[PDB]
Amino acid sequence: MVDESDKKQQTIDEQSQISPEKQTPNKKDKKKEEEEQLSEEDAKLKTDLELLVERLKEDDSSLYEASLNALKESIKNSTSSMTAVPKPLKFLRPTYPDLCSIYDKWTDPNLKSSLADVLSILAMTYSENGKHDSLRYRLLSDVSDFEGWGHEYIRHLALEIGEVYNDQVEKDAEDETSSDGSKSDGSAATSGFEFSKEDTLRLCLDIVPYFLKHNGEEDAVDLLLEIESIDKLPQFVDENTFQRVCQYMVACVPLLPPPEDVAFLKTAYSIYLSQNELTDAIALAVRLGEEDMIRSVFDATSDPVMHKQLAYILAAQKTSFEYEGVQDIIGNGKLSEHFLYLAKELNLTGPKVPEDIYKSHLDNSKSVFSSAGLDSAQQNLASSFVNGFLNLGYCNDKLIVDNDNWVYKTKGDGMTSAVASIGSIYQWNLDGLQQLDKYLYVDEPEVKAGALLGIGISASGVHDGEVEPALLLLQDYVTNPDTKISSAAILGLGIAFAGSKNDEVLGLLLPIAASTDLPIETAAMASLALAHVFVGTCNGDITTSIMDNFLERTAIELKTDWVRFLALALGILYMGQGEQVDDVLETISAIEHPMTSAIEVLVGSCAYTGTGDVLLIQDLLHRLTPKNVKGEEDAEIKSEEKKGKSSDKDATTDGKNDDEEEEKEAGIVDELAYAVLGIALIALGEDIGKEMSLRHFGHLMHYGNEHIRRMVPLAMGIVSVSDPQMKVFDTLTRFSHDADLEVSMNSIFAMGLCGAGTNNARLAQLLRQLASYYSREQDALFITRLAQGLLHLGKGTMTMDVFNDAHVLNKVTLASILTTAVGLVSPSFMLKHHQLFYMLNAGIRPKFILALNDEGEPIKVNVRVGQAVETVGQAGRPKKITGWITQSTPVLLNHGERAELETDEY
Amino acid sequence: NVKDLKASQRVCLRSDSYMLHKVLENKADPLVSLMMVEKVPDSTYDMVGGLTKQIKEIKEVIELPVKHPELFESLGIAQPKGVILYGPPGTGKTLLARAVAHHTDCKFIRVSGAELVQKYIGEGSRMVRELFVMAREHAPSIIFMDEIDSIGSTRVEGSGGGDSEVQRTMLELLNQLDGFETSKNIKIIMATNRLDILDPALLRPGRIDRKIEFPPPSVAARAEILRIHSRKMNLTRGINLRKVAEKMNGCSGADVKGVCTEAGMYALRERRIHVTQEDFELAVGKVMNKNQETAISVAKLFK
Amino acid sequence: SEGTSADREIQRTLMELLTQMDGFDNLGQTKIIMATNRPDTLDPALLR
Amino acid sequence: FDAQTGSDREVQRILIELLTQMDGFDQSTNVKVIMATNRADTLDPALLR
Amino acid sequence: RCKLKLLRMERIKDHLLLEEEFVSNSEILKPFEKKQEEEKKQLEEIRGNPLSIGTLEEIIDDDHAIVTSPTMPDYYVSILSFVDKELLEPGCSVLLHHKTMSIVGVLQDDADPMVSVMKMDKSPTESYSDIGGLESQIQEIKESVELPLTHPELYEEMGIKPPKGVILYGAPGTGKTLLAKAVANQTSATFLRIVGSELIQKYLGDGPRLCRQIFKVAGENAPSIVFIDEIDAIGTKRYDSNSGGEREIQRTMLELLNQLDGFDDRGDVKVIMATNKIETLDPALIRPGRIDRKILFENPDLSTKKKILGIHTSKMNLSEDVNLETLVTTKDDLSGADIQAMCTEAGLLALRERRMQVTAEDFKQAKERVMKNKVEENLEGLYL
Amino acid sequence: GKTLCARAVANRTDATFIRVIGSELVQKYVGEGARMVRELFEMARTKKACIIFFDEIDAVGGARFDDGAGGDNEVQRTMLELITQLDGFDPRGNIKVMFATNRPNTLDPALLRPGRIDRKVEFSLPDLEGRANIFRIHSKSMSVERGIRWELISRLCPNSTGAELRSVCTEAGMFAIRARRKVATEKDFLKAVDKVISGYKKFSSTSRYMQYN
Amino acid sequence: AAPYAAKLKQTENDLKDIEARIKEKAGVKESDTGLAPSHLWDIMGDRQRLGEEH
Ligand SMILES: Nc1ncnc2c1ncn2[C@@H]1O[C@H](COP(=O)(O)OP(=O)(O)OP(=O)(O)O)[C@@H](O)[C@H]1O
Ligand SMILES: Nc1ncnc2c1ncn2[C@@H]1O[C@H](COP(=O)(O)OP(=O)(O)OP(=O)(O)O)[C@@H](O)[C@H]1O
Ligand SMILES: Nc1ncnc2c1ncn2[C@@H]1O[C@H](COP(=O)(O)OP(=O)(O)O)[C@@H](O)[C@H]1O
Repeated sequence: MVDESDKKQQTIDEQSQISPEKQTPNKKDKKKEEEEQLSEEDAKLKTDLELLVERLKEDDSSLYEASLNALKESIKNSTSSMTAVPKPLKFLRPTYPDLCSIYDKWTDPNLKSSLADVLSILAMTYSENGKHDSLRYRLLSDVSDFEGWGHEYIRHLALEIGEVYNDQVEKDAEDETSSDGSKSDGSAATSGFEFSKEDTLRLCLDIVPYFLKHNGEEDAVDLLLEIESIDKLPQFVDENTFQRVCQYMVACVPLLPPPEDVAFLKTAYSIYLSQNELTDAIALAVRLGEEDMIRSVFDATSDPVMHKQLAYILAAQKTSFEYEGVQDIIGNGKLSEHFLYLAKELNLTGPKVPEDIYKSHLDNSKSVFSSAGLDSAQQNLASSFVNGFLNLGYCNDKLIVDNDNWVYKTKGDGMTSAVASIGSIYQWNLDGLQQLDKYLYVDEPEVKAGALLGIGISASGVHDGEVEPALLLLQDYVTNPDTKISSAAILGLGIAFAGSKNDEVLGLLLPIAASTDLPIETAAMASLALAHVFVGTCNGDITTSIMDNFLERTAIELKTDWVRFLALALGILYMGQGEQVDDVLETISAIEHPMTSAIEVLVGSCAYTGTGDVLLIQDLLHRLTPKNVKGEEDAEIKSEEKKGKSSDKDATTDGKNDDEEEEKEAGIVDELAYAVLGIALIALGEDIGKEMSLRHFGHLMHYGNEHIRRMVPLAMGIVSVSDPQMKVFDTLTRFSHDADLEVSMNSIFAMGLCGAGTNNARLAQLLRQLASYYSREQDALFITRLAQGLLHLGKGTMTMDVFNDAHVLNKVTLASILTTAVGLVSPSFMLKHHQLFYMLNAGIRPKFILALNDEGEPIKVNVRVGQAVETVGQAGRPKKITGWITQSTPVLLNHGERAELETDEY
Repeated sequence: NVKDLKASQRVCLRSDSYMLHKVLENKADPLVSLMMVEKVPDSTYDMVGGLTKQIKEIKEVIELPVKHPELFESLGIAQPKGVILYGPPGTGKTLLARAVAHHTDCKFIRVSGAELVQKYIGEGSRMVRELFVMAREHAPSIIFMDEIDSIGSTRVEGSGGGDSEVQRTMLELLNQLDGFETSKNIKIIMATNRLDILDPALLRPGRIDRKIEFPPPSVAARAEILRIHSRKMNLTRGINLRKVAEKMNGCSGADVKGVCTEAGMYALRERRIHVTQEDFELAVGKVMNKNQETAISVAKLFK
Repeated sequence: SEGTSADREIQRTLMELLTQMDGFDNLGQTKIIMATNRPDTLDPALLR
Repeated sequence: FDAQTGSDREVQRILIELLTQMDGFDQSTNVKVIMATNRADTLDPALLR
Repeated sequence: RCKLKLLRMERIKDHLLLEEEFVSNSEILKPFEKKQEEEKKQLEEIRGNPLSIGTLEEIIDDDHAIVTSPTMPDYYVSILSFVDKELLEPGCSVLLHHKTMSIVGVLQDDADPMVSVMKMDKSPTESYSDIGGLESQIQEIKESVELPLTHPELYEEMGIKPPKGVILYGAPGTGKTLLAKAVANQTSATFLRIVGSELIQKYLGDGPRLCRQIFKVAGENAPSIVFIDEIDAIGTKRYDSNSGGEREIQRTMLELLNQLDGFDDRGDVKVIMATNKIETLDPALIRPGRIDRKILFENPDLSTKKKILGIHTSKMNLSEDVNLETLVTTKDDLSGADIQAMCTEAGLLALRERRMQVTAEDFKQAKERVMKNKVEENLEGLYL
Repeated sequence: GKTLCARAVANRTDATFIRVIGSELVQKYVGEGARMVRELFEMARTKKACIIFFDEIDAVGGARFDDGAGGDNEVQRTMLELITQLDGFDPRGNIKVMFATNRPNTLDPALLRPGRIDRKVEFSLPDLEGRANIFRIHSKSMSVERGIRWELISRLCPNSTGAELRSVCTEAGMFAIRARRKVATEKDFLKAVDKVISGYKKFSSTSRYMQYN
Repeated sequence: AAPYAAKLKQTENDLKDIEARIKEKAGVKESDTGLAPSHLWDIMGDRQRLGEEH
């Protein structure tokens, strides 16, 4: 440290720690006297650079501060940075660290502030040279180790980040602001940013998201594509690149409300497309929900290869996975045109092959019955629905149904729902139609109507490839003028096709849903069906639905139930979009009534989805307001008010649910809670309001996909035994279902205690019984999620009928609706060319460790489990493929996706 | 109200129903009860000096993750657990642990096998966790579990040290203490006469990672302890304390404090203010004679 | 007093006798006749 | 000490006051307590210090 | 962007939640105003102030009870007003009325400084694969500890009673300590951890009350996993010999047999015991069905130690210089606590430099210090 | 299943069961536990149709002997308090008395006099028929694939406990779930017989009773 | 350590909510013994409380 002169080269370094003699006196004097001596300075630049490098190792603040103190002055005091024009410009390389030594190494508040501004200007001017890039680089990849650079290099990088962010907030931009003093754009800093990005991508990760999003343009993202696609395999593997990308969309997913969010995720899709794996491509294309992006990946395998190859099989698998059936319709018919084989290809895309694999899983799952043996009165009705609820999905319980004794003892609305429950035994199955047919041609109209509902449920697993579509059966019934018959028919058609908006299905539903002049309560199903059809894909926000809602309000207000169902139907219709839904909020609000205000708060949730924090706060001010106005005064109306209050509560929960899914998974723990206080609250907000918030909570959890499933449903449940409306229990169980018999051991006991214990009304008893059977599926047959499963950010289309029903007080009429509850997840199996129905091995992981994702890419250690197991729910969801040791390579990466495994054995 | 009130805070009561009046202007703290009742000061490194190599070893491993645990976080290193100070008694093993406590800004909790410190639990097999938890409250702290490893004489056949039995309880806790409220700052400063009489499960892999031997004093180091003591006294000029350190040979840091005291009791008898160079001929001779009269038959400092 | 509490009850009462027997409390014309059935039970400060 | 019974916590509470008043008592022209003990195995580590 | 994505969702949600509950405090009281509001008035007047703490010795079924107060005087009180007699039963601390003593309710209960050692304040921040390698003798500790809590389904198919207990045994440092705390993070049910050195006490009678307690708390707050860390410590640790000794060791053992099992029919108390003195236990302890699958660990083999050493060097700064595989060569059937101490000691060499880098040179040097420990309490040199 | 048939008999008789742990009878100070035993027996005399089940009275019930400096004497006060209540100066008026001892190796000879413990029943190891009976109570309770031998599994085993046969099933049940079988077959039962036996030898599970008092 | 350090502060700031929430949740909290059938027991046990036999 101490000066020991020029005795050897080692002690020259020690000499310049206190006072440099080759950077301070000599150089300073030289610059301030002769200008022939500019030639001597130029040679001495190289020497000066070396002395910095050697003393980088030294970290002490005092011996960088004082040493380079008079050089820091010289910039404006003696040199003035223009006494020899080029020469000070190219000698700004040693002087730039001198400024940083007062910024970061020494902290003097007055100078630390002031010289930040100076650093920005000189960074820009020296990046013209392109040597400011090289200045950054020697510290980014390092040459020496010291604590100092670890705080310092960031400051250089921060100059760029500063200005670019400021141009959005303050419209004036450029160097007009004195907060940077550097121009925002122009060909002098733009080339600096590109070069900087290159070095920082290789070694770091830091400044790359700040730059793209701060420009605010998709253009920034499209520059990124170029650099990364080079890097895809030689620099590092495909996998490392995928983890590098998906996050541009994810940190900044929640962080894109509609117009930006779509434009950024377009680019990520394209990056994946460019790279080797098309498997990553399909996942992002589904995400966007655009028809256009789906087609391009499907075409990419199908069209170029003339031969059948792997390519046709692979295309069919990829589109099959979404059980919305949106991909299914689009992908069909290309197979027909090409014509290698119609028979294998068409079946494989359709959900017909999913019926067959279910038999293999079922061969394992068998049957254990537990259904209620109660008969007579309302207890007969309870038991007969319960049988269907335990045998959801493909199950064989034919003989019990064929005993027509208990069937005929149902009465009223009970008959309709009894036949509907029979259909859920043969849910997702071609056979089952036979049982329904018997009743349909005999007795009163009530059994005829219930048959049509059951056809709907059964037709879910078979409606593609022109193999017994739901359309075929149900068209005749729509024609028939009876209201019960027609209403039942169009409900079942919507369920079966789900998100598919095929020409025949859509166009049948197109002239209708436009009569509401005639007062019919069960014409809720008119719009309700059409709304269900629309979800799963981008929405036209159809003019048929918007018109009829307004017309209904004009005609009637007597049937409170009718207008409440209608309001929800609009909000569910708009799901699958958010850009266009900003427009329609205004359109609805054009005509103003207090009744119309009820509709608006619902539609606000969908428009504002993919952010909600302006939405959240809004849906809370609303809650306060009823109380606020009566509150204010001391210091026909019935229908309008009630619609008003209820809509808001539903809207609050809905807003939260879509928001929690798409974006960061940690926050989910709290979002359930935004409700616990919401509930305590409403249970608190009005006497009337308490009734609504109870029911909403259960579907909050199911939609939101809470991590915790043990504590919160059970605890809430106890309080709500005392409280009226036993429909609370039904909504809790749809969440609790999980992976069956993990969560659900506690659930059956807890729900069973209140139900068995208390009988004081057979009406109250009925709701409790149905909820219990729903929760469990024998021998872990299937799971239900609201989510797609293909994306865990995703949201289904079949589960939207579940979400609808919790907005109203319980009714016998509502029981008919509740039979439908579709939303199946398939169990993965390793496929072959002969369609092998067994998985070899898999790893399951309860909790992803990887803090290189939210989703957590499944690691490679895992816990090993056997063949032919259901894809586990929460606390099992990350799933890695074990097959690599046995000479097998997955073709279709599976992370705990719905998607069936496919392997190529070598 | 209840949010102006808290546990172990003295309140005034108006007693005819016991209706809370004021918070009191006092507060009890239980950790000072223990610390006082034992009684120990704190020190600096100018009251240890002369085993200046030792101060370097302990400042590395104890002081530097207190001031800056960040460095360790980056390296990725699980910071030191038990750190053994051991050597002949009185060589300022104890005064080093004190000296570090002032600098590190820790409570110097001297533990010593006492149960007089306690009157609310009264054993250390139910006060390992409570001891750790006071030190967590009044964080940071340096827990000086001084295990002498000779206490009792059925307890050394019985466990190799009954103190090491409690040491074993602490140290096992200590293994997952990497995060639970965010890492360590409650250090295990352990001490002993050697580690050949410590249980070999206290010296198992990864459990003890820095081990500090302390020698008897140098002749340069023994002069530096003498010089500290001379600032309390009033000498006569011309007395070299490098001369005194060479009259002595010591074998512990214990010997030179009693040389300094004996010269001022000899000057006390004299009835003159000054300390003279002749007092130090006799004094050096009184301790060196004392040191040999407990080792010719291995007689204790008691009957 | 590595036993029970009984044995420090013994100890409190024993210490009281010693200050009496010889102390700044002095005796007197008071005499101790101590009858015991075995004297090597005793504490040796009661053999004194 | 036991200190698991009410009667020991009485013995102790007096000894804590001796020690505390002995700290108070220092740097005074008094001679700090003369005390005798029969044996050296009733001392506590803090008393003997 | 990978940290941020997590943060952006989770923070904003904790800020909203907090705000929500402030506006909401007032709102609690609004759905009532005489429906519950009135009820509250009625209870209070009954209670008055002070509510005097008693201790309930026993109940009598005629609406009365005998309390003994800690202030001395017993009282024959009446169980009247706002009280269930099913929330009464020996050991309760009760609220008495300050004129005539009636039990108005039970709200007070008071925790022990021994249930404070037992009960843990953490959830383990480390999780599994921090000593990983020997990862097939770990599915004997996750098919009998983790899994019958997680799935009842599997053991319902086969029927019968599901698993009960494990004894972990082997060399020291071979992961036993971390095994127990790594299954407690995954299950998330009440994790008790007690040292065996605290089960040995220097006072009798209290020994058995402590051991009898651990499983009684355990069954109460079921499910529970009780880690008894070190049950090798029951015959090697002992203080005095006249309130220690044989007698005290035998009695604590005897007690522990009733608890596990025994006649109690307590709660779920899976047991995890670490040991290496397994033959200083009873034949009614290492009895089957209080041990089910028992796990033996020996020292890792050469290719296992490569799993171990790559866990430990991920947290450290690396270079292309560092070579793991030659560190493996040197060690030969040694503990993974040995291997964990070389990596901990290698950053001690970094700290000593004050250089932030870790090199191949730092790992080899601390390997020499680790091998010094092993063969120098040895003094034979070459096997005599 | 020493204590298992006394849970079976507690189902059948429906008398009061008052269970004692012998290590529960020892307290901090001596003669405290004297209180406990005396009082417990007199509460049971007032009680009409009751059974006192003496579990695990291997400590507290042990042999009396002299040490002349022990700490065993203080424990042997409560050992005595058990004798003096059983004969009494009055008889047991419907108190049926079980004593459960692991060990007859050490016991009191006046807590094992033959007029107050009356008939005394040695419980034995199951026979080659007796294991077959036990293991049928245990596999009738398990789902197994029919056509098996419960005789076979007993032969394979040496002279052994049924507490092993309760764990032959359950460990075979874990080999059941790893194969991913709802059912249990012969093959998994073989692995399990090997598993338990190897462990028994390694330690010393049988023909060992430990203690001294 | 820029990229990480920012998150580290933001985590601390977050913790400050969790404490505050424990205090607001506990400000308005109620507690019971035995609820609804022992509201009835108040009618009765208040007549009997006036006497002396306890
Ligand atoms: N497989 C491994 N991977 C990572 N760390 C390991 C592994 N094995 C052991 N360790 C580490 O070694 C240290 C001591 O191990 P642990 O306490 O878990 O087990 P043990 O065999 O009972 O040994 P001991 O009781 O003597 O510490 C801990 O920090 C632990 O995480
Ligand atoms: N002979 C048997 N027949 C049937 N089951 C048996 C038999 N022997 C033991 N068992 C099993 O062992 C289990 C526990 O035995 P239990 O605790 O009742 O026995 P014990 O002979 O008193 O031994 P200890 O008292 O030392 O535990 C019983 O529940 C039962 O499943
Ligand atoms: N390094 C030192 N500098 C000055 N005086 C010292 C030094 N070490 C020991 N002493 C003196 O010796 C006394 C005995 O040392 P002490 O700290 O009690 O010992 P131990 O090593 O046994 O913990 C001290 O109180 C002090 O007076």
